[PDB]
Amino acid sequence: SLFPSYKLKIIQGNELEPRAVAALRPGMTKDQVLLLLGSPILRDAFHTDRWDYTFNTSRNGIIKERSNLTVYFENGVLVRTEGDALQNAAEALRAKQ
Amino acid sequence: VSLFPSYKLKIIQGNELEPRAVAALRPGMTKDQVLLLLGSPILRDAFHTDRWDYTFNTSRNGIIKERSNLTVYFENGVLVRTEGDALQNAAEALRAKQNADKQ
Amino acid sequence: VSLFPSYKLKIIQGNELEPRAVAALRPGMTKDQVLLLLGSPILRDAFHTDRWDYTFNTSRNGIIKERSNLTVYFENGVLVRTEGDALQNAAEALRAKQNADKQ
Amino acid sequence: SLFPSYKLKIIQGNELEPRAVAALRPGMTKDQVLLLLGSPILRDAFHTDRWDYTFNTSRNGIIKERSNLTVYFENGVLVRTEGDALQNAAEALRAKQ
Ligand SMILES: [Zn+2]
Ligand SMILES: [Zn+2]
Repeated sequence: SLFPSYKLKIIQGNELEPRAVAALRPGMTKDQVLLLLGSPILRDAFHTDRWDYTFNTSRNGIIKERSNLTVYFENGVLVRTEGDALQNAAEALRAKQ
Repeated sequence: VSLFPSYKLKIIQGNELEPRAVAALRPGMTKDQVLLLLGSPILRDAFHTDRWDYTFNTSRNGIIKERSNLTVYFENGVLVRTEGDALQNAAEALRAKQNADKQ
Repeated sequence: VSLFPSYKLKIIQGNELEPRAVAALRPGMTKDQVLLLLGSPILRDAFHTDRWDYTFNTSRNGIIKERSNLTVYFENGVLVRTEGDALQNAAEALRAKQNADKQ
Repeated sequence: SLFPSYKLKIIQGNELEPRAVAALRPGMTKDQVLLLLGSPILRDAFHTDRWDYTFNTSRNGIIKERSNLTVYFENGVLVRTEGDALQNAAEALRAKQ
């Protein structure tokens, strides 16, 4: 064969919950974000005030995108968020309407 | 740059524990090598992240019986360390398959 | 969430102009639909970018004869506008194929 | 067939030039970045001081990653850079050594 052939496994899990992501607001305590999103995987020193999440995004039975989310804290409350998951959840809810 | 005009790709979507794959991990493996062996973890950019985390399922009769976690660490682009109970659960499943060959 | 346990994927790597594909663009197409028709543009995250830019090549006898640019715009997740000389170059190639059928 | 089958085209072009990306330094004029990287595609008002680039990253004949680069300017000189391409070029040169 002139063209190669490979087998790739895409890990399933942590499907994006748009309502949970679109629920984050500045001023929420760390405990609030835990109740909304669950604990992140990393919990070292550098990630005490920076929590990383990664979600799977599926459409029509296919995993299409890994959507990342970062939550920043100061004095135990949420100060800002960034990542693809924010837009991913916003447009997912707007498409559901 | 030289590129294949086309290639074929079979995708598996799941998180079932693959004992033989986990048991084949070796120090010095590249990130490309680990990806083809264990699968693409739930990371936006695995190529440029030095720690990957997996959560595997062990199911029998269609029921998840236990969950196994695996963490792989990379330094200078090669594998150097592993953590998580997926390592021991994989070794126990391989040895259980051996004991069953001997009845 | 319901997922296919596995699916097959044939990948084409190139930037050759595909006249029929360009000529099949319609208003209202989703981003998933445009991706399967024209290809995945050189964008990190096309799903969440509202403008995509393509640069196509027209080659004959293995020599790039001209380059065609295409820009697609999305609003509310569907296609609404196109720019670039790939549109006219694709229409001219399709009509040239027709004229050749008539000798 | 129980499993679907799809055809996907991955667009070739704009291959990452690690030396060019690793050459960017604060204080370079816009003209310098043009000579190093060429012009970006977007050139509207919002992108007068923010230039976006995207590159293909290939290994062993396969396109593996689309690597993005953003260059920020103030008073016509480069102030900072961000994107995957920076790490992508750094580790590509370190692996070439
Ligand atoms: Zn990367
Ligand atoms: Zn996205």
